[PDB]
Amino acid sequence: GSIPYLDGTFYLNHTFKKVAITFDSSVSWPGNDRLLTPNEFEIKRSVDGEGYNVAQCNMTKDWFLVQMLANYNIGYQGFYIPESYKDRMYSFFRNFQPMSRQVVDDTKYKDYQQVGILHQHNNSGFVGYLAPTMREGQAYPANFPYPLIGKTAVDSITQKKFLCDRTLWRIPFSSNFMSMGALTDLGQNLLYANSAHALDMTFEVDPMDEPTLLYVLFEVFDVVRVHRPHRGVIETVYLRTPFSAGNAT
Amino acid sequence: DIRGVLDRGPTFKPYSGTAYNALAPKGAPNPCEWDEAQKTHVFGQAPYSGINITKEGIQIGVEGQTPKYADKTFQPEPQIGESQWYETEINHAAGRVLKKTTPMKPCYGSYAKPTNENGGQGILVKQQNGKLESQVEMQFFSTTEATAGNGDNLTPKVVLYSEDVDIETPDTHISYMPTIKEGNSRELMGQQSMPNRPNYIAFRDNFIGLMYYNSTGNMGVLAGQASQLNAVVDLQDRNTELSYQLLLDSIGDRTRYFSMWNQAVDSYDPDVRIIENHGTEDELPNYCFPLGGVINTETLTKVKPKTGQENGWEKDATEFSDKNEIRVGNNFAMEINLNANLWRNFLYSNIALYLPDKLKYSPSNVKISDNPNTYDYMNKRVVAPGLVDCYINLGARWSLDYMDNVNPFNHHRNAGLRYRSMLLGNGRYVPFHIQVPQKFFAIKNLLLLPGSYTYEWNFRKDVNMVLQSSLGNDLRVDGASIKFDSICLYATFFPMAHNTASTLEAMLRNDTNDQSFNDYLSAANMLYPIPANATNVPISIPSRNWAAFRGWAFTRLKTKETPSLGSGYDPYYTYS
Amino acid sequence: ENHGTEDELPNYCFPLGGVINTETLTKVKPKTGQENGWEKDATEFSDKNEIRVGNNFAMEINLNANLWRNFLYSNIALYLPDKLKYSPSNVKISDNPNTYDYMNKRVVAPGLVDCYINLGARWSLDYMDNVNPFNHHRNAGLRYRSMLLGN
Amino acid sequence: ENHGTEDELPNYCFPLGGVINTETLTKVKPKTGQENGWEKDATEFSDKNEIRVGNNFAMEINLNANLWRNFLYSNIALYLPDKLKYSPSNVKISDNPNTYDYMNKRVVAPGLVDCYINLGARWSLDYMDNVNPFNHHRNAGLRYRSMLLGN
Amino acid sequence: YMPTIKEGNSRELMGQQSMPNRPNYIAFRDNFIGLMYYNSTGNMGVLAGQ
Ligand SMILES: [Ca+2]
Ligand SMILES: [Ca+2]
Repeated sequence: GSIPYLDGTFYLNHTFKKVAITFDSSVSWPGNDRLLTPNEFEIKRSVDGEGYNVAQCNMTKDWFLVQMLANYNIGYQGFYIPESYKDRMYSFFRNFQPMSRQVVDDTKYKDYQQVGILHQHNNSGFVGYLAPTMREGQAYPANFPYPLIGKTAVDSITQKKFLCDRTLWRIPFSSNFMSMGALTDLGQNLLYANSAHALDMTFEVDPMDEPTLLYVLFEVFDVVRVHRPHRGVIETVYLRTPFSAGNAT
Repeated sequence: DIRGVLDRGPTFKPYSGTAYNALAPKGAPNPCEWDEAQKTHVFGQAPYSGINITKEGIQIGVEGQTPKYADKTFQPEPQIGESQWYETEINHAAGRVLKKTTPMKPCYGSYAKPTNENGGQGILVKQQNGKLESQVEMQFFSTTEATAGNGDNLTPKVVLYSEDVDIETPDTHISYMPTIKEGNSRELMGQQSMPNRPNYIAFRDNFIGLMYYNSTGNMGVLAGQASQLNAVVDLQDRNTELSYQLLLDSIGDRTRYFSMWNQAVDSYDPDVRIIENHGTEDELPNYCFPLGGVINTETLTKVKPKTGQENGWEKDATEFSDKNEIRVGNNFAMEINLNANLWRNFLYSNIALYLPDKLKYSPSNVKISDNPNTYDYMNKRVVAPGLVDCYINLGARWSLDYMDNVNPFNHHRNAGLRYRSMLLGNGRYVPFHIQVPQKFFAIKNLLLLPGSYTYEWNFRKDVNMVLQSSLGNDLRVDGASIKFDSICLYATFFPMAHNTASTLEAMLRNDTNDQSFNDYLSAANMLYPIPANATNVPISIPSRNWAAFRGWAFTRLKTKETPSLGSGYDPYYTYS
Repeated sequence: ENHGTEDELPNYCFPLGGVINTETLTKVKPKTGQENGWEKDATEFSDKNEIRVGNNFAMEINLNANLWRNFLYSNIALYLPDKLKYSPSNVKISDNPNTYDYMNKRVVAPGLVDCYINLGARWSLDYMDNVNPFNHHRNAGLRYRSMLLGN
Repeated sequence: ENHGTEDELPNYCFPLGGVINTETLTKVKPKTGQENGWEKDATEFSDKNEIRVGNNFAMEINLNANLWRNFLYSNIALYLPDKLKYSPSNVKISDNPNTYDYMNKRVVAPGLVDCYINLGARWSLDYMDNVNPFNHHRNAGLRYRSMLLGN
Repeated sequence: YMPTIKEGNSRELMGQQSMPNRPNYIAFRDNFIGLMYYNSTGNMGVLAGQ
């Protein structure tokens, strides 16, 4: 089938739960108490007490702000639909879908009765039995699913989630999560270019029953220079920083 | 930022059609039994096959050598029958049936809650000791000719389990009632059902009506902490919401949807307002054949030539059975017309129902309401499909005369409306949590500077204003409700460097760098009344100055759909 | 562009009343005393009760294939070159091949274009390559200009 | 995005010949000189005629629901995760869970996804979130690149 | 649907029912992905002065 690692067809972004980053194992990098939560970016809440969801979904406000900033420099002066030419096929805003629904509350509805698949006989007398084969059975009032509307509705609870495929999650290495140029202001500061550091990242994701892979792209500078001093001769020089790879006399 | 509890009322139905036994023919009844002049009659079906029948029930298997019988609570299920298409002989059939206490409804759209995990429905009752015990009776039937004789053998042939469910219909209604007289009787077997009209409900676009604008009674306040000098002054005729709509249209695209501000644009279908009627493509017929291929066969016997007789045709059954089945001629088949029916259903469902009320007529033998705003009245009227059939204004791009002045946004294909309704879920009780923007022009883009301010506002709790409703039911009557729980205010600060921010403040406090703001609509609004069947409206304006005018812009509205902004609560506004 | 049709499930009709092949029966109750004894009971139930044994009558039809077949015959097969059609029988027809009547009363067998031609292949019939594709009844512009004058 | 279907009217199918339940009848003319009573007549009318009494016989079918159900079963229910299907009976099947044969011969109950799931609710089935949505036959690009090579 | 596991032709076998196979396209990828080796030190390409 389609290989996401090659042709860019991703469908699992909606299963991350939180991310934490630390330089030198003791200094957190949201920096200097920026975010609403103290030490990490929270990308989805199940149970909220203080109301941090946005867009009628389950995405913390923050993460929404971080993505909008890092993709369109939008968010410090109110949110609005970005222009068409700045919103490509693989962008973030084109591929956001919030969804919600209601279901029966078993613990509260006093007549709840779990019925499996083997014993649901709606549309009974004019359709096959657990197969697309010939019709069977007699006609009879149905017993599934519980009504949710009308004057005899049942009690219910609500579930919310979101879907966001075809795009990567982004975190820019700037001071204020903006795109002010290719070479960021924090990639030049003396502290991050005249010493060394150790990096620790911690992801928390929802579980799946199959071995999986976590895909990380460190955005770096990769440059080639080409020189042609004579007839039929060509020399090249490669640079890739920070993750250097090359010889040194 | 707002949270709370919303109750959309018992007239919320977001889907066309129904959801139970939708495939059943709209006239077929349920297995029932009733009373006549006093004896009882029974009508029903028996699909299940068995092995042997005794007075304990119907055997369904052997456990060792001991027979095992049916479990009278959920045994033979309504959806299990035979499997081979070609009919065979069965001698020990069983089935279910409803007692005579339960009212009779058509199969179409009939529901009854389950009462035990296995999946059976039957009203449990109290025993003498505190306990709930089911009550299902058994009734046996034998062949008429067998009883028309002597009870030498007289073995039963069919077994019926009779019960009594708590039947109910949540979304359909009766479209034909043969007899007013109540109770179970022979006549009521003829009734027919049809589904209720779809009806969405949601918050409006951009949360119009949730905040109080242009009402000097409850004007908002934004002021210096110690000055107590209001900075927002609003007149009673500076319409604000429409201006925001126009501005949003002008500065950017509009067809796209942004969920955060509930930003979806109301719109009608481009093919419902105007009826492009090309007819249908039905050159070929579209028959339908018998499940078995052919069912009118006849019996025949193999015959072989004789020898020395020039015709001696003689019988022969040494290898071929004497009786074989064969069909002569073509096979039985019935006809339909597909595209005509599809087009006719579309026309009836999308145009015929939404006609002006003056063409419909009240039904017969069915009780109806009186407030012509209630959902009940809007739903139980009937309209003859002859007004708009598959042959109206053929070959013409045209719109019906009646449907011209009828609002086309009150509909069930208003994509914005259905999107906003689905965005809250399909239930009836919704805990909601939303964010609401700010639209006043003098503080829409104002850039504040260090200090302490007081900021206070007002919100509506009326249900006719803040919730739309594709039809118009006066939602105050229909029991809708909305209760606020808590509010919070959010703000975002650019992390600007300290000295640069100080310089910016110092430059921006010089009185030559004040701020200027202009409304987008930028006009004064006046409404005048027009009585019924009028034709001429004169208006006047007394002498005054006219410097720096710009022009006129007019339109026309129905009075039934225009609230009385300027007071806390307008009890005479029943539409939505 | 021929993907075929999606017809995994059958689409059966059903008798107007729900069942029409019933048969008569008489109520019987277990005779007390002797085991396996039964006797006629008519004190409360009529001697004529109608019951159906087994499934109910129903006829089968295929929907998606029929729709696609109708579309294919209507919008392509008719517009084939005149050299493939053949004159009808026992019906008077014109002789001027440019008339409306001649174009109308000629018949063309559906077998030339059915729901099984070039399955799965994005293709156009060689016959229709050299026939004007704008002389058609789906030409949106022509339809609009015709409706503008009236009907 | 399940809005239900528009089926406010019944769609019937009538007998091929118009009516099939005819019955025989015989002409009759009023007897004169009695103010009542009648008599037979065979001077001009054949004594055998066929006539139907009451309406004609027709069967019913709900149309839109069948199409919606076909689409729903064909484009979703098959692609469910393999842990919800049960192997068939009396059919030899492969055992390698990647072959086309095994992916084809597993069966799945329609009741899992019918015309009434999450009614009126814009939602996506949980079982289908973590299943690749680009492996499909409505994947337009794949279908195009497949038809380009031929059929 | 196979009513009986027997072989040959018998009365029961008349009841079986058929059903179509699932559709399944096969073609080259997008942009001919995978048709040329990249980023593999085993089979690195060469473009160089003769
Ligand atoms: Ca016969
Ligand atoms: Ca015979």
